[PDB]
Amino acid sequence: MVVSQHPSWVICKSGTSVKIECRSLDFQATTMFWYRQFPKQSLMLMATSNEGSKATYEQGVEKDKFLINHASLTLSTLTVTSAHPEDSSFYICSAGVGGQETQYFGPGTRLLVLEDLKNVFPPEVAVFEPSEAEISHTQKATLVCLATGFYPDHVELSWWVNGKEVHSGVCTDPQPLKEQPALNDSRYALSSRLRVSATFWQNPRNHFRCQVQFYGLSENDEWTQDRAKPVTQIVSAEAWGRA
Amino acid sequence: KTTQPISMDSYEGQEVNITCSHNNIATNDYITWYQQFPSQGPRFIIQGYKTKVTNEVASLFIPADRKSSTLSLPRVSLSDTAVYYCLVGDGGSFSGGYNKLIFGAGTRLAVHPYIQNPDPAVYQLRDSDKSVCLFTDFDSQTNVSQSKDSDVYITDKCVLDMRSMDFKSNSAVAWSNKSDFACANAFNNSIIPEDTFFP
Amino acid sequence: QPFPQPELPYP
Amino acid sequence: IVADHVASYGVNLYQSYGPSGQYTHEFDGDEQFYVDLGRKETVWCLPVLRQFRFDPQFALTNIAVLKHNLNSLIKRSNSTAATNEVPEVTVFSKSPVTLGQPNILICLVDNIFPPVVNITWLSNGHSVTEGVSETSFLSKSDHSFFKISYLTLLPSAEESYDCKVEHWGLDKPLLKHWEPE
Amino acid sequence: SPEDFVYQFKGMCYFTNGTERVRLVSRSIYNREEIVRFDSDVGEFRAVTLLGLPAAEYWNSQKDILERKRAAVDRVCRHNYQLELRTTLQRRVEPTVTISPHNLLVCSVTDFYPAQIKVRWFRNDQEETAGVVSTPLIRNGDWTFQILVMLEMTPQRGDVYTCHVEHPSLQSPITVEWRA
Ligand SMILES: *[C@@H]1O[C@H](CO)[C@@H](O)[C@H](O)[C@H]1NC(C)=O
Ligand SMILES: [Ca+2]
Repeated sequence: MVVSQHPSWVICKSGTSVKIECRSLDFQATTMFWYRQFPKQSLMLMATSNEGSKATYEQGVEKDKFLINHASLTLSTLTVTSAHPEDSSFYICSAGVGGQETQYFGPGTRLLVLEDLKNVFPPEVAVFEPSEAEISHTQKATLVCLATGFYPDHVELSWWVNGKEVHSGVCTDPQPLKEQPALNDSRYALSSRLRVSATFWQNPRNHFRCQVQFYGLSENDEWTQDRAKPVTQIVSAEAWGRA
Repeated sequence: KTTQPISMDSYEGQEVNITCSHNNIATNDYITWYQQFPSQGPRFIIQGYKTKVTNEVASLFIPADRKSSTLSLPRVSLSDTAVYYCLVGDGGSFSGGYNKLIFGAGTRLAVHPYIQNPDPAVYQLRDSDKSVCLFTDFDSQTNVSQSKDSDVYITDKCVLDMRSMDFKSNSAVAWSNKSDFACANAFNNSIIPEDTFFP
Repeated sequence: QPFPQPELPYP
Repeated sequence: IVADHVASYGVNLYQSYGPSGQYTHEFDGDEQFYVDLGRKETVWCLPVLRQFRFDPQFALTNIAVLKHNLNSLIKRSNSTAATNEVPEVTVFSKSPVTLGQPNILICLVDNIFPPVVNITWLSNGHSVTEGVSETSFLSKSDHSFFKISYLTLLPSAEESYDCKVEHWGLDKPLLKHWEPE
Repeated sequence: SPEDFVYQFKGMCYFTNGTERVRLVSRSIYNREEIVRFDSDVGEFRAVTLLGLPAAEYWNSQKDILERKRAAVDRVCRHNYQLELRTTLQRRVEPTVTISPHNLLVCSVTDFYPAQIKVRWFRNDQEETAGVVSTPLIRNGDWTFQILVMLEMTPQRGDVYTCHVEHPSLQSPITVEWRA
């Protein structure tokens, strides 16, 4: 049993409505649920739905703002009417065969609502070659990457060796640190490491590239600022081996 | 509803046993467990009623009185570092009954490598000018601390697995544009061990 | 309360 | 199959015709309750059982599972519909006939498949709608059904009653007559 | 007569020796044909028809469903039976006995619960073995029953015929006699 959620990452202005789709992929969802998780809190049930109708919302949360359309035995979409910075949360949906005991959770959608998108900026990726002292002593070379100055932290870091993605000897921080925790609109910073053999790095034919996928304001998102548009881009840094 | 430990920190290849406490459990209630990774949806591990359950991921233990339950993981791997949620209930009105599944705080588990031969050292890596300090090959008992200065940035310790030689090692990165900042003073307020290399 | 048993979906 | 007491928790039904659906709970043959999918409420056919509560939401979702399951089986069986069987009709009183005292007439319709029937009470060419009640389609070991229709009445010398049963398993409608004798 | 496709789910519970023997059998039917079933004695979904096979293989593939269905013996059957012990299994209705005549003699035993009854015919303190015809136990629906026991005979002056009826609600059998 596998459940998918689209979009994965979402950024919008205050007033914009966001459609989060919940889909059943290798089964037919008898009952589909909706959950809401805040920064450092547990999961909270919003509503329960069945084809065709209708939603069974829980408590303290209006249905004027949250709209669920469980039509189809695999589809159920949630709409957030007139988005407010309070709504900026992690949204996860469930699917069963059916009921809460049989439920299987989706990947989750990270929502971010802003008054204006002037705070959004893409990361500045920088890759650092390992010191000769490290290679001489440990007989291993650690390629350190650094992503700096990005808002929000809606980013995916990946290591690539000779045009192919590598997952062995890779380390990345689970949480990016704030560069200015004193300010509410503080830019984030994330670093990653890649370890390879001393003989593997000292070879010049091998190519090492740190790749950072950024998700930002795209399609219909007004940009009047003098600086470049911070659209969903892939900022990357690379360095070749040396003896 | 339920009470389970706040957090646990264990070494690789050790049996981890999280205990859920539910004295007020109803006759027709399920013991369900979820594994949440940051930041994604929770993974359904195991579920049971009155009898002992066995999964490819873990194993559930339920005694006769049903006052408590224990989730036992076989050999914890570095990948098992997650939040483990314990839930009691019949699934609510849609199953149907009074007892609806509500998410508790959950046990924050963290798994650590076991380093039989540590080699603590701070290395300076330069770009392909700006440089960064690397505190690596240190034991899992050695802990890093955040910086006091706003211009100095220090990252939390993380473990990298190299399955090519079954080699594992801890690592920490630090950087600052402030004059003057050196790698000999970078991890001094952590505090680093006495057997550390500084070139 | 009387507890029932549910029917599962067909593939 | 051999047991002192047997119960169905519950008797789930869904058919293409209508489409119609039925949810019941039975013990030792007789019906305990039925859930109305329309008004979304549980109705108990016994007063001593009214003390308990059964949420209708389960029947509502379970019938939606049988909606998909029936639609799944039509594709699998290359469209194979139910075989219209012969319904057995019998009309009798609940208690011994007393001209003064009241009585309840019972029109038992057995061997019903598919569960689609029209039970009508007739008295002097006129149809009777006052003092009528019908039990829900009750399950059988041969996976068919039986339905009971009641009629509260005070017997009389010139008053005669009939039970018209309309089914797809009949060439002509069945009518069973009754007289107080 | 239009085409009708019927699907049934009978999640049945069986009981013997009070609470000593409980057997859960949940079966799925299409149309009047039982395609798949789940017996508590086997502990797995087993197909009856080829139409049952794709569901049974899929439901036995998922380990989570197995644990919930194995629990249904206690979660459904054993739990609900405790409620029955206080209501339905406590229901007792005394029957009404009436003999109507002559060559024919019928004993009309009306309105009683539970279904267990033992009605006998006697010809002057002597139990009649042959010449007795009984209608099947009639379910009235409204949790009451009735049984019509007829007895063929020959008339003689001074001969009394008695209808002996045994029921759990009755502390002693009813002595209803018909004089000739
Ligand atoms: C029952 O009566 C309705 C209305 O006259 C009719 O359309 C339907 O065909 C009848 N059903 C049966 C089983 O005769
Ligand atoms: Ca008595």
